[PDB]
Amino acid sequence: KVYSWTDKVYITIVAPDHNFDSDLVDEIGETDSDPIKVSTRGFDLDNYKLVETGTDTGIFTGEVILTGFTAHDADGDGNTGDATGTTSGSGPTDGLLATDDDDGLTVSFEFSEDETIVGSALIRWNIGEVQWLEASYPASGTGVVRVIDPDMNLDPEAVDNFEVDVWSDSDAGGIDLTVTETNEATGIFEGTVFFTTLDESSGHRLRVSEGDTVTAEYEDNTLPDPYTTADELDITATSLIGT
Amino acid sequence: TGSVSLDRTVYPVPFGTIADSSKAANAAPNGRSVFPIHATGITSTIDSTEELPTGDLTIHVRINDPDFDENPAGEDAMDQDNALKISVIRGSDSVVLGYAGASERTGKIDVGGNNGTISNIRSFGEMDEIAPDAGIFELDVNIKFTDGPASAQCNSHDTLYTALDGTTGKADTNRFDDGAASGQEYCILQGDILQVEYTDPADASGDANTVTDSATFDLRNGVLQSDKSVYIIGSDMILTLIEPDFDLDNDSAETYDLDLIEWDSDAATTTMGNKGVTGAAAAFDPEPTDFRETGDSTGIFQIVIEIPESLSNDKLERGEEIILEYTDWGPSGSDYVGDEDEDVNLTIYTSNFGATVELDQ
Amino acid sequence: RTGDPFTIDEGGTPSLIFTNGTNGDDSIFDTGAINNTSAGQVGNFTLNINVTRFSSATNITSTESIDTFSKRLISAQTANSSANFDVDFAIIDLGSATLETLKETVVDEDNTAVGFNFFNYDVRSLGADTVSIALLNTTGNILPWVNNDTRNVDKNNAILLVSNSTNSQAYVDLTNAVSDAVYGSTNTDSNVNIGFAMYFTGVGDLAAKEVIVMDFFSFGFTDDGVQSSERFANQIIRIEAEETGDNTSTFEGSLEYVMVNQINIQDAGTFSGITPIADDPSFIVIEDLTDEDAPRVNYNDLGADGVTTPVSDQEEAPSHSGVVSLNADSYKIADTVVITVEDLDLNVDSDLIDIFTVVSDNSKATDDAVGSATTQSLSFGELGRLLDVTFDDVIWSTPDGANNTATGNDSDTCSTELSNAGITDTGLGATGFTLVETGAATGVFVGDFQIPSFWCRVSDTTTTPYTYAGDEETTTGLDIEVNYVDFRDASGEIVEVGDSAGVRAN
Repeated sequence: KVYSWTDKVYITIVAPDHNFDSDLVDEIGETDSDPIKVSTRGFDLDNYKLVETGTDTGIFTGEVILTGFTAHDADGDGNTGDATGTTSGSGPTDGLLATDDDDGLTVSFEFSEDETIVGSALIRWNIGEVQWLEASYPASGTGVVRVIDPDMNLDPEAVDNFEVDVWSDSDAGGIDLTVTETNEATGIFEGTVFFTTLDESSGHRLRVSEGDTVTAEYEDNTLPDPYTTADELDITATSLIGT
Repeated sequence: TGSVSLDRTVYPVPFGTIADSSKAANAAPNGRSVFPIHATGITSTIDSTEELPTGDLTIHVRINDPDFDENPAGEDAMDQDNALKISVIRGSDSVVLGYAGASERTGKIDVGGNNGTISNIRSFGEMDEIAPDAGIFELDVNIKFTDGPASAQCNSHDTLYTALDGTTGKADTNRFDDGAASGQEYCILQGDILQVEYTDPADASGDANTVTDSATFDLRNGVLQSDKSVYIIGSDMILTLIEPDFDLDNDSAETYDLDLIEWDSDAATTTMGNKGVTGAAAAFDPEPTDFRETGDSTGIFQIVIEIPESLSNDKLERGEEIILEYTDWGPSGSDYVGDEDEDVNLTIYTSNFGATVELDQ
Repeated sequence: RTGDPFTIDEGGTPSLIFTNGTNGDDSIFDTGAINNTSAGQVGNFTLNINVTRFSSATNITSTESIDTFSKRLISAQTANSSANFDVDFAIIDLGSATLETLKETVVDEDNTAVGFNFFNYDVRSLGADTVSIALLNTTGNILPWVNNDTRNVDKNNAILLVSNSTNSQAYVDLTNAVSDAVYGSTNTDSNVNIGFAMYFTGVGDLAAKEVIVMDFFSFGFTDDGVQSSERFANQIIRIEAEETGDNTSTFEGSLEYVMVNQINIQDAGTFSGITPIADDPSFIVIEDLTDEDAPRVNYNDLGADGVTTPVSDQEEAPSHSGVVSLNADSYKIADTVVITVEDLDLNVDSDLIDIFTVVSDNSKATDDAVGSATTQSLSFGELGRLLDVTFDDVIWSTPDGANNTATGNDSDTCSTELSNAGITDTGLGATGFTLVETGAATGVFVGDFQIPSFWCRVSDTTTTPYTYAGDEETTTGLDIEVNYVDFRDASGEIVEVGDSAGVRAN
């Protein structure tokens, strides 16, 4: 019912009346007589193609990849072009469509002349959610932290990685934790840190001490209303090291 | 509709030799991407005989598309030009290593997956059917330590680059289509992402489709252990090293130098290899000559060591303290292989069953 | 096919022309010789042409085509068989191929630990009496060809491979000079163009179609040869199967392979011993070949639906983990001791019994051990050593050489000290111990010898020859061991295995 930017859309049109040949996979949407159009505010794909699931099933399907706009920093690392803004493709599956931070998507089908059917959805940014897997850790254990922000699914067909900041009371400088996506379109990220007590914090190692709270924070560059395109909210989670 | 799958979900970060850096000679990595042997064996500065040979990752990519099985009892190939893309991404920035599907061509790495002419980019070449009736295709591609987005962390590497093009040169332009930013170098860090995308020219619906698999680079710290704590002098001990950093190729069992381990005791301090004190190598009688994997994909290495009589013309005592030390260049702490170190230790004993003297009368 | 042979199509579809004429007095075909010297192998290629009374007064030109899998140059001509007609040369342009294309197969042979180059040619279809083949390097055009007199640009244009041979089909070993000549050029490899030149005698006629085959094979390893990426074998094998009956469309052939061990890998004999083209070919396996790398035979086929669809079969070629055993747990003086090695990979021929013998050469590190006098020092140990026998973890060797002058307590050296005791079994090499395969293709090797009363200990093994002690010692109360080194275990890597037993006395 609601999507996110750079998210993958699947469309199912159940139109049995377009099963012209019982032994051929039927195509809809590629002609002036029978057009379809997938559009967001600002950009559209016209004469898009949808294909039949099986030869005599009468169900048509397709997929389009949202792309967002090229002028942003979802990472917050200061160089733009995190999400390429591209629009092309006229196949059942190879659709690319540009999008805005707050937007709407619609799919239109003219099955007979001077009648159309439409399906609509919303496109909204989302807040981040960060938590350690366990409340307490040992002084020599290893740490994994889970962050959930569907807006960071920059590639829906690939696994994505971004850097969370990890520091402790002992060392405020801390480390940059690289979290990674569990699956190509789940938008859930996880990473691993070593706990040292007798050495410097470097890479994924974090110098800590007994009863020393550790902190991991994620800067949400993709935040919906009431916040603006420029607001940079910080979500962080903490855990205590008690032996 | 095709599917593509990668060899493994997690990969070690690759490293290099001293021959890759243009930095001045030193007795330590000094921020270079090398994996030195234990310090007790190092002679002055690090030279070619005092580090593990170049560690290049080898991955295997398989595409399961029956539509390319034209010959049902004969060899086939995936002949669809540039239908497979291999890329390394770090956050937003991306680097495309090459294409497969077309006849092999000398090219360069692409920066940002952005380059206008695809003929300029490296092609890995046409893939081959694993069996005549399988319908599955495989590619073998080699990933060096220099292949990824430019970063400030790797400015310490005075990197000389392997010229992918026909020319002989050690500049970033010879291997990448775009020069690196000043104060930055191209490299792989821990937490980077490897993805392959397959552009199926005919899917279940008869049109184009893109399918993908992904994996992460990672480094882990080693566990060193033995079969039992106490050994009789001259007995055989089983020594085990758990370094996932070292399973560079899944298909083969990787071999690693035995000089990585330290033997320090009252008798002598030695590397238990060809770089130890004179006659130490023969005093241990390793079988095999050095570490070896216990299978294709285990990351577990075993060696059989005989407890010496006399290391350096000094004989071992009963109950003597023996420490085994391995320096894991590339712990969990380090971001690249080089950089920080962590020491993993094992303690073992010669046996101490007291003696008695008896007389008849 | 295995690895990357350099077939006649390596640079795309070749270009071939035939010609009549005579060799120049400076031609490598008239002045060269095959004597492993630059003076003999390396030269330039000059000729004088008389095709003025040829049809249309041009050199015979051909239409070329290449087989997909068999890699056979088929040239179509106008068939001429007249008493006037005759040809002498053939010049081939190998398409785009350059020294970059050649150097990815041919190895240096001086900067490679173990390397051998082989050339395989079949020109039987021409019906010649003698043939000579030379590889051509140049920065100009292979066709049209130019003599040195007109183009004074290059120091040398030709490399001689075969000289005036009477065999139209042969599988030859190239000399070091050929490998030295390919890597010797100062020019960058991309600019230099490569091609074949041939000289004939007794080619009186040409048919409508003729076939030519020319390949380069390479075998060896680089560095230690421990890593898989460091082992290479480049070869192509063609099966000339035979029809079972008159009207039976069934065609019968065989394959066989030799797995490489630490001994045969050092000898160029093992690689030149295979038959690349026959009804029963053989090929070399450098390591375990399973799954995607399993050897496969391909047959291009014209189907009943009219489309050309290949058919293929593969079979895996595993390696085997060797075991070595000793028949008894305790021996006594002058007891027969029998050693057996169960390694299937050591069977290299199915027709003949396979035998391994002990080395007697005081100038090599593999002395008084079962293996080869030819040897090298590598990471895993010594490359020429396959089996040896030790008393108290020390090599059982005869006191001979230059370092046997120690007298010990008295003024008698250990060698004469043994002789006074009537002992002739001075070491493993002197008992006549050999490993003999039980059957033609059983894969089980057995040897035996008799335990001596005295032996001479080796003081220092780090010198060649070994340094021997000054006094003989009894064998009683010492353990006896046998050590076998498997060059290829179940994984294709190098490991050592052994067995032990005790010598006793009463």
